[PDB]
Amino acid sequence: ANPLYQKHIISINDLSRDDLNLVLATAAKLKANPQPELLKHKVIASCFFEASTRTRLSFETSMHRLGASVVGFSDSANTSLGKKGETLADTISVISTYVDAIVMRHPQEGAARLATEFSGNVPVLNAGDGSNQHPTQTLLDLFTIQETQGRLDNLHVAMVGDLKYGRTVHSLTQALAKFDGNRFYFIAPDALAMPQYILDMLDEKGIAWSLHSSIEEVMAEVDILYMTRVQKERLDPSEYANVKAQFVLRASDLHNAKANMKVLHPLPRVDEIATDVDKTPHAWYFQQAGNGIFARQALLALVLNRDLVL
Amino acid sequence: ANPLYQKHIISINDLSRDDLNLVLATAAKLKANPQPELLKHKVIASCFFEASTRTRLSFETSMHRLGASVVGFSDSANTSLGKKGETLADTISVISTYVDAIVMRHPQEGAARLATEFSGNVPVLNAGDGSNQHPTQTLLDLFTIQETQGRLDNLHVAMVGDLKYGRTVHSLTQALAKFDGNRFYFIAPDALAMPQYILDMLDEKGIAWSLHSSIEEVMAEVDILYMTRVQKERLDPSEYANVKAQFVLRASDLHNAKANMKVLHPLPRVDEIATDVDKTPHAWYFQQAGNGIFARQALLALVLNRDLVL
Amino acid sequence: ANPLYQKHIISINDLSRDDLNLVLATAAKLKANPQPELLKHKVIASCFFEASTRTRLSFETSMHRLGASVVGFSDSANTSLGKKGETLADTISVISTYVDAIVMRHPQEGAARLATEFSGNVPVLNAGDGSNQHPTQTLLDLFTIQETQGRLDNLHVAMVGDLKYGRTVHSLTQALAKFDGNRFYFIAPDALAMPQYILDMLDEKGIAWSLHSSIEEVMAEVDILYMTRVQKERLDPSEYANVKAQFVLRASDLHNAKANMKVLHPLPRVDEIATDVDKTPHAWYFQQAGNGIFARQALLALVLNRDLVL
Amino acid sequence: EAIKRGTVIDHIPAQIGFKLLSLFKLTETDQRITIGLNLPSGEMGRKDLIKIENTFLSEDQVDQLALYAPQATVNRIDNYEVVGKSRPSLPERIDNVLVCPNSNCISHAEPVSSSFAVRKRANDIALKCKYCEKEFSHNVVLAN
Amino acid sequence: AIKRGTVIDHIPAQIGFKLLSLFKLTETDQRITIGLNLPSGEMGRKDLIKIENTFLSEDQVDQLALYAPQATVNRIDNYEVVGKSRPSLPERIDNVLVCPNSNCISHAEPVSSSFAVRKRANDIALKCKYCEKEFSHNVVLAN
Ligand SMILES: O=c1ccn([C@@H]2O[C@H](COP(=O)(O)OP(=O)(O)OP(=O)(O)O)[C@@H](O)[C@H]2O)c(=O)[nH]1
Ligand SMILES: O=c1ccn([C@@H]2O[C@H](COP(=O)(O)OP(=O)(O)OP(=O)(O)O)[C@@H](O)[C@H]2O)c(=O)[nH]1
Ligand SMILES: O=c1ccn([C@@H]2O[C@H](COP(=O)(O)OP(=O)(O)OP(=O)(O)O)[C@@H](O)[C@H]2O)c(=O)[nH]1
Ligand SMILES: O=c1ccn([C@@H]2O[C@H](COP(=O)(O)OP(=O)(O)OP(=O)(O)O)[C@@H](O)[C@H]2O)c(=O)[nH]1
Ligand SMILES: O=C(O)C[C@H](NC(=O)CP(=O)(O)O)C(=O)O
Ligand SMILES: O=C(O)C[C@H](NC(=O)CP(=O)(O)O)C(=O)O
Ligand SMILES: O=C(O)C[C@H](NC(=O)CP(=O)(O)O)C(=O)O
Ligand SMILES: [Mg+2]
Ligand SMILES: [Zn+2]
Ligand SMILES: [Zn+2]
Repeated sequence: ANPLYQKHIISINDLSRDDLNLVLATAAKLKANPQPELLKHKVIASCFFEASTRTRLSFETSMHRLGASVVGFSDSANTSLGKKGETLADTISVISTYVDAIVMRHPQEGAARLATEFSGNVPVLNAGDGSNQHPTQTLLDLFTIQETQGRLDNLHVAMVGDLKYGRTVHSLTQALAKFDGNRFYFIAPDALAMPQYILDMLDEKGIAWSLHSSIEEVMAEVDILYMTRVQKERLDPSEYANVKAQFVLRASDLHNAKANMKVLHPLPRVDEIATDVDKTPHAWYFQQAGNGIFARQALLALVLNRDLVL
Repeated sequence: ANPLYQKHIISINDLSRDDLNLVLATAAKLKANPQPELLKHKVIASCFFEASTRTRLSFETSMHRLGASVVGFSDSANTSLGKKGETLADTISVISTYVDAIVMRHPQEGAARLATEFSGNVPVLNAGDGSNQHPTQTLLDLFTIQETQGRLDNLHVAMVGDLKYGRTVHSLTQALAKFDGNRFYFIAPDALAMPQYILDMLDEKGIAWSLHSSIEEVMAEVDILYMTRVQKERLDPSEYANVKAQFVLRASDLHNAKANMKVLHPLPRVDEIATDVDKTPHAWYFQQAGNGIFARQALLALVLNRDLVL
Repeated sequence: ANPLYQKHIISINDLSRDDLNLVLATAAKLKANPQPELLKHKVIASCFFEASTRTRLSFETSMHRLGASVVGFSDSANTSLGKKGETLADTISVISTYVDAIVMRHPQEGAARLATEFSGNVPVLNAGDGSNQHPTQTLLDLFTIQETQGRLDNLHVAMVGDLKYGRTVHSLTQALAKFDGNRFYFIAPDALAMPQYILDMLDEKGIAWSLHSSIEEVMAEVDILYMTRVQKERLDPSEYANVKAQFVLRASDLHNAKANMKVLHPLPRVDEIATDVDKTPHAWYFQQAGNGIFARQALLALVLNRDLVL
Repeated sequence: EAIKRGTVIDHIPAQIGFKLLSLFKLTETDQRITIGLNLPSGEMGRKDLIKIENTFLSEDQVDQLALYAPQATVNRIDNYEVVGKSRPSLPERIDNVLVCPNSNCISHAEPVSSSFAVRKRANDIALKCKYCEKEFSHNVVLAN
Repeated sequence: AIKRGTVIDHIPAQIGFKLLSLFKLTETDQRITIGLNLPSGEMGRKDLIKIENTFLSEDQVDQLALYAPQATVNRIDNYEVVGKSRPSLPERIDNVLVCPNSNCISHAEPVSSSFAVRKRANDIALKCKYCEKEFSHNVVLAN
């Protein structure tokens, strides 16, 4: 079986550089040559306990492009967990007797890991667990960085905005740190800084990183400018000063930008990216969202189909 | 390609008499001869930002009868537009990188037209935008009028109820006005009258229309009695006197009705049609709802399949 | 007539040193021998548009100890301003045809000032207007300081807590600055610092003030330690990190205090003063409250009587 | 006084010259502008006049004036010379400057530019919103 | 060159158009001449407004000191300058200004705004008659 067959996909921290490349290599192939029936006779649960547009709809679209059926909910309010007091554990215990894989998003950190302890032989794919991990975001992100830079090694990467609560940048930083010679610029209000467990991990691998108070400092040297939304629904009331985007990228900020540089954003954006950026050749957040289809197809393929696709 | 291939379907005002007949002709054919795989390998978004029973379920049913897959939501509250502040434009910008067509209903007028400006080459089908247009309602309505009258020309058509806010009658009146010699009776409280842009359009084509204060005046001469619901969720608080149906059709009102005449209603009805009407041979609102399948199949076929069906 | 007869009492900024000494001398006398019939045949409005325990109850008790009657409300929700949309202006315009004086507290800065523009010959007494001024609080504060310290000049005064929104310390700092050689110590979080307009006034009069990040820095130095509550009902959401008392006074922090030092607090306290302070000889916030009676009696007698002999 | 190069908008009816400055944001430039209000004309009696240096108006831009000053004359000037004269003709559309009066139109909530179809209706000018498709008299459709 | 009326000279660039709106100057039948972005000996660029048979209200001249401190007001009679002065700054400004304190009572109630004006260094301070707060005329004139 391929290395990822029947595997839980919970945290980038559990995956190796080889696993990530495997996903990417499979994504390339299916994009070039769709296999509309690879997952025929699979039924897959799509269980979203907090809000989603991109992650849920692209996952479900991926399932249909590969021929799988889909069941689930986009809202927990009409599940028996929502109305009758049922635990998440019992919820996973019954659903795992129905389907071939469980895609789940949840507002509490650790939820995906928990489901893993009740799902038997049914793989769980983490579509995001509180402010912890978002591994499939990282997969599409890597695919996008690869697509536009030609490599994943020796890059200058700025991450801007809410780094404390961004499950996106927790996962992505851990992933890039598995590759050689990448450099990090972290642009956050002090209250929403990148957590210490990420920084320690970087120091352990001798990876270079530094803090900056503006985008303009690093604009000249960045290959990837990764903008994020302030995670207001995760914020403590004591952190309410940071609700407003502290850094707003506009088209004029891009004057000194390298021709190769792309602006990425896991979306949705509020105002951290002004609309005038949309038309500039650096804007790639929509192309990025679209790459979600290829990354998520690949992931489903590898988890549910024992043989390497080709 | 057929005239409607890859076209946006936003407003009846953008379509010609030939386009409408094309839909109807295709509907006839697929009803006679279902093509369960015509849209195999299509994935289609069903995006409903306000409530629906008939329009959403019949559209999705149409998609499945033709072999397409379906993704979407029936409620905006768990999209990233609902919880994280995302614009409709950004919502359409990402979804249009997933699917082959977007069916959308929205509470603001113009929403479908907007999506069209962000959806690239992905066609948008308007399942209703505020009190503006409801083009697929008009398609099924025309199919129904055709089915029961044998023609779409030279008919006596009464429209009753809330004409100001009825997207149904905005679309339908514009459509019938594209055919020859039809006559209109408008039966509305003054506060919810047919808007002036519809009346002007009729005057320009020299079409006959008049206002009436009761159903009974016109009962003798009508071929189609098109009843509507007061659109209370669209009403200004200053128009709250009209919440209650001003005109209630009952079985006894139908004594002087032509044998050929049908009672139509886009549904849901509140009390504007008493239940005793249901059993009379003039009642055709349920048959009408059922024709939604054939009109919507046809539309999907023409928009997503380059060749004329036969 | 006495200098305060028929005068509005809106802001300490409009009062002279002599005016304040007059209220204090008058208060001392009324505490010594009561004038239970001094305001006989007077009717006074007590209009509280936001919450109060000490200010409204001491005001009304003071009115009764002087023989006046009281009308009013402690909540605006059942006035015509609360249910029928009446302006504050019209409200003052009618009430001033009824009563001999108006005591008012209101959530908006300026409300008392505005009231004087509609109350004609009827005096207005500001019981607090938003985070602006609290002149009667300052009258009792000065009286208490005078009582315990024997003087109002050459004092070392520390004010602690929410100095930005504390209308208590705006009025009190202004009053103490009309006396000679007082020294101020401001101990506040940055986000809730003493406003610049108060500081500028201190600079213009050549009065020494300094900023300190802890109470202990000044404990050995102070004659008056004036604690305040965080004004949560006035914070901007951006200031929610300051909701909790930053400085907490406990009995153990008083080991190096001057023997004559008194701890004041206009009240209510939340957690900024621990209950183990209450039994120490430095606690004086309840005796201070108690003194509201004599300062408010004094103010009322001076405003409504041409002169008194005592 | 006379300009060497740019546009002169002559024969603006009275009380309109100032609206045109406000609406099309004509004063948002470093270019020298000269304005005459309430000038005698004889052809009109009273008129307004706007001269803008080193600035030119396309036929479409000239057309947007038809809503407000239909009998105006737009003179293109180069080298102290009138090198072209044109008159506002009613345009098909008016974009950006107006605001749809339907409160429930998607144009208010979203990052799009306003847009109306222009038609002659009776002795009035009717504007049809591209988005909500409702139609209004130009009089009741505000700017911004 | 007018015969009788007012010439507001040395108006800073981009201010000339504001004064036109704010003082409703163009709401007259009186002949008006306006030069925007004119070359200036002492300013480089300036705006200029001429109004025939018309003079400013004290209300209008008082407000002018805030908007354009360096502007000159010329009163002409019989083709000749008769009064020429820099507009004298008052100490109270009524009606035109809006307190930037959102919790000020002046926002909810039928009273005219009013501010006390003073200070040099850079900005000038406006003190609200109601809330007593003081602001830089920069923050206030960003109404
Ligand atoms: O630069 C300027 C300044 C002022 N004026 C002033 O405009 C007014 C008329 O000057 P005109 O040149 O427009 O006369 P006219 O006969 O051509 O007018 P029409 O019939 O075309 O309408 C006069 O008052 C003149 O001083 C200009 O024409 N140009
Ligand atoms: O070099 C120039 C030439 C012309 N102009 C300005 O062009 C405007 C029109 O120039 P015209 O000379 O064409 O006016 P006109 O009266 O002869 O013709 P009508 O348009 O009135 O029918 C005049 O107002 C003039 O001031 C300049 O400002 N500078
Ligand atoms: O008869 C006149 C005189 C003067 N003015 C107008 O009055 C304005 C000022 O009149 P001045 O032209 O006499 O002032 P000045 O430049 O000599 O000196 P400064 O004020 O610049 O220090 C000028 O801009 C002119 O246009 C008239 O309109 N008519
Ligand atoms: O009516 C008008 C129209 C235009 N102008 C134009 O204004 C420009 C300046 O005309 P000025 O008369 O103001 O020159 P100035 O040296 O006095 O300037 P200051 O130092 O006082 O600031 C001139 O170049 C002229 O073209 C007028 O003065 N008056
Ligand atoms: O919410 C974000 O800002 C980043 C990220 N966003 C997404 O995954 C896009 P969506 O919520 O539409 O699926 C997330 O963590 O949920
Ligand atoms: O709501 C109506 O009365 C008419 C019309 N009704 C429908 O389309 C039926 P439904 O809302 O169940 O899809 C509409 O405009 O939505
Ligand atoms: O509320 C405070 O903390 C200080 C001060 N407190 C009082 O006046 C006491 P009370 O609200 O019980 O009348 C005030 O400004 O209202
Ligand atoms: Mg000069
Ligand atoms: Zn509109
Ligand atoms: Zn104020």
